[PDB]
Amino acid sequence: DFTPPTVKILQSSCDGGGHFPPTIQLLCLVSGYTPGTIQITWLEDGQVMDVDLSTASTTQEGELASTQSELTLSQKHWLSDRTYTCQVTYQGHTFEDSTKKCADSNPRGVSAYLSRPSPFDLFIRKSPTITCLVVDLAPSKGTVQLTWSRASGKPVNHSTRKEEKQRNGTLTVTSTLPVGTRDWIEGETYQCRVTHPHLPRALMRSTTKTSGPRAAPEVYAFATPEWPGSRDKRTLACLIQNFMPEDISVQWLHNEVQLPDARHSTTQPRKTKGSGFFVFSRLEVTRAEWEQKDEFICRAVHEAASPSQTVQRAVSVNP
Amino acid sequence: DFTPPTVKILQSSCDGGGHFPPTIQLLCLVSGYTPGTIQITWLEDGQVMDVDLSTASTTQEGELASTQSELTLSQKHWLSDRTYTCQVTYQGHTFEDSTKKCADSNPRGVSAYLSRPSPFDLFIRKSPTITCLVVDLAPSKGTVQLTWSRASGKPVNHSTRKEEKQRNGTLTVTSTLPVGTRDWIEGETYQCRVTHPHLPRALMRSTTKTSGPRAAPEVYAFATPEWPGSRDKRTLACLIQNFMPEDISVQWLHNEVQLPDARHSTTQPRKTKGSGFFVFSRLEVTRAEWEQKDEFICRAVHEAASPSQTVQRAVSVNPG
Ligand SMILES: *[C@@H]1O[C@H](CO)[C@@H](O[C@@H]2O[C@H](CO)[C@@H](O[C@@H]3O[C@H](CO[C@H]4O[C@H](CO[C@@H]5O[C@H](CO)[C@@H](O)[C@H](O)[C@@H]5O)[C@@H](O)[C@H](O[C@H]5O[C@H](CO)[C@@H](O)[C@H](O)[C@@H]5O)[C@@H]4O)[C@@H](O)[C@H](O[C@H]4O[C@H](CO)[C@@H](O)[C@H](O)[C@@H]4O)[C@@H]3O)[C@H](O)[C@H]2NC(C)=O)[C@H](O)[C@H]1NC(C)=O
Ligand SMILES: *[C@@H]1O[C@H](CO)[C@@H](O[C@@H]2O[C@H](CO)[C@@H](O[C@@H]3O[C@H](CO[C@H]4O[C@H](CO[C@H]5O[C@H](CO)[C@@H](O)[C@H](O)[C@@H]5O)[C@@H](O)[C@H](O[C@H]5O[C@H](CO)[C@@H](O)[C@H](O)[C@@H]5O)[C@@H]4O)[C@@H](O)[C@H](O[C@H]4O[C@H](CO)[C@@H](O)[C@H](O)[C@@H]4O)[C@@H]3O)[C@H](O)[C@H]2NC(C)=O)[C@H](O)[C@H]1NC(C)=O
Repeated sequence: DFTPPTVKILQSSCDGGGHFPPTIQLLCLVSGYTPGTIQITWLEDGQVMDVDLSTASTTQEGELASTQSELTLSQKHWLSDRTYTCQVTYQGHTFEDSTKKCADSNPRGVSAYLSRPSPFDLFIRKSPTITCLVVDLAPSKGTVQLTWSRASGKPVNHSTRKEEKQRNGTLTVTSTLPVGTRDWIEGETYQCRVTHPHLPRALMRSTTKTSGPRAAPEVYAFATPEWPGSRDKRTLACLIQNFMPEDISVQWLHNEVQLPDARHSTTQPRKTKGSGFFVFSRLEVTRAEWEQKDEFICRAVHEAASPSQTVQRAVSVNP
Repeated sequence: DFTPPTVKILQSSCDGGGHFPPTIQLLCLVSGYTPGTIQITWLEDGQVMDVDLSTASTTQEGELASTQSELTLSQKHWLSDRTYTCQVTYQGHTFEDSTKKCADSNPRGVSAYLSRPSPFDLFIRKSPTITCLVVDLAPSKGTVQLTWSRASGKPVNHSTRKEEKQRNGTLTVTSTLPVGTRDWIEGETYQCRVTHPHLPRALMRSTTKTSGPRAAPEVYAFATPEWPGSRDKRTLACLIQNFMPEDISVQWLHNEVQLPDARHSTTQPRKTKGSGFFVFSRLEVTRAEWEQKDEFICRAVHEAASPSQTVQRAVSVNPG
């Protein structure tokens, strides 16, 4: 029934063109907590700021109370990389949160990408995985460090790096940390921190399960009519659509045996003209295969599908 | 008196280290708006986003109303620099506010791209042009000199130029040049050359008819079945494959109208299995549309298609 105070900071957003506002407001929120003596103080690089600079108010609703504090900063100050801490003292105890201008996302043309677990792995193979790919940089001296960490601080299995210099003259490091199935589904957060000796500071990407509403995919499989010239081959295509989140896995099975991934392609999830995503899968098939057993199954693994997180539709070439 | 609403968008703050949260929450605050119904709407790049990913809250306590709507995004999504908008509707005209990832400290440099005649312009309109686009230009001081030329040395037509200031303060200069069909078709190579005092050495991009083998595209138009979940709209799909080279234009024709590009979602050419390239197109049609004329044709334009660089298939949502 007791609800400790929780601290979080919101900030003025950027221009529709990513431009900073003349002034930056930092709104500190201490939402839904068991009413009690509370105080909110702001720190700029570890020091207490003038009371005249932040306006604080608290209100209650029912069994819990909520309070907020707004601080205005000169754009010049916000851009100087000074750190600002919202310090809350609830019932004599201290709760804190900090922020500073967001660092460059693409330092020196460089890019970083951390991805979530594919649905097949998470549900079918039951061996979840997250891959951290860092690209768009040039070879220097010192090596590149990719460490994995969990928000919960809880340990993390042993990852695996594997860079591979590219043609355009850049390097591409890629590590793949394995995650705890349960761990991931519970909403854990896995961050991928990378310190490049050539690059200024540390670049960091964080990943966790989607939160939005779920919606199972609709699966429709079609077989191309015979096309003049190519009589022993046929193409299968299935549209899997109107599903959420966008994360999905597509597999094809023939003769109760699932075929190898290289046997077909699948587009990237793209939104529908309404709610949800759609994907197209294509399987080039052969006469030997359909005269074998004339049924091919387009299977989709999505977290919203039930009972076993999968939905499928079979198709046959002949009528 | 009657107090006019005001939209403001706050966002998740970064780490104490300047790192982003595993997910970014955007909070839209339309405050002061005098009590009364109101419709908040989010837009991801102009596209209206289904309200299945939002939440309206309101407390017109004391007097004037104040409602807020929050939208959440994954780090990736946010990092893709997609621009988000929050639309309020009150007394007719809608009010709004937009936001995007803040521009990194050091802004990039100029990059030039040279497109190629689209199969459509080349074979349907028979009026092909190649475009030269210079992006991320530092305006104010100086101006970019973009000049065309042919490898044959022959004369080039007059091109038209366009200069557009982007919301991120960068500049875009678009020179688009009419080219001869016979000339393009026969291998003429065109070069675009960019210059500017705030530019080290001159830039140069060239373009010429794609080389290699040719293969005519195959076209298949399908229709998803009618079911209780989609009864006043239907999803059409089309698969165009095994064509070479990659260049191809895809449209959906209906009732003698060439639907807007925006109407459909068409993928970019991927290698089949060496057999050539393939593309997938998906179009959502409405009852009104098929009741006007129950026939939608998927057309692909490709140089290798006989006899008029065109191949097409029609599909119907209803038993004729
Ligand atoms: C400030 O804000 C600026 C925007 O407001 C932003 O500028 C953007 O910069 C980037 C790079 O810096 C630019 O990206 C490049 O865009 C090129 C042009 O794309 C468009 O034209 C293409 C060519 O024209 C077609 O030609 C074919 C035949 O060849 C015809 O069939 C067709 O009809 C056209 O004539 C075209 O292919 C593109 O099509 C896309 O859009 C249509 C829309 O419906 C869609 O249907 C298609 O499926 C497709 O998505 C465009 O119309 C492009 O050629 C470049 O491609 C290179 O780079 C990309 C990287 O994404 C890579 O994938 C490619 O393989 C290739 O190497 C590239 O995408 C962008 O155009 C600029 N936007 C502008 C000027 O409006 C600034 O960057 C920003 N500043 C910052 C960083 O803060
Ligand atoms: C110089 O050359 C290098 C050569 O590598 C080149 O590097 C590429 O750089 C681009 C960016 O410019 C990279 O593209 C980005 O890739 C991001 C991640 O994509 C990869 O991972 C996807 C997920 O699978 C991974 O993770 C799971 C989970 O752990 C794991 O199970 C998997 O094993 C795997 O590790 C994967 O889907 C994706 O594969 C693509 O291609 C296949 C082709 O078969 C296709 O089927 C897939 O659907 C997919 O398209 C890939 O392996 C990605 O998140 C990121 O997203 C942004 O860009 C896209 C553009 O399409 C936007 O749509 C989106 O909104 C985001 O903004 C982006 O796609 C690319 O991956 C690098 N290449 C490498 C090494 O993979 C440099 O660009 C060159 N430099 C110069 C000169 O410019």
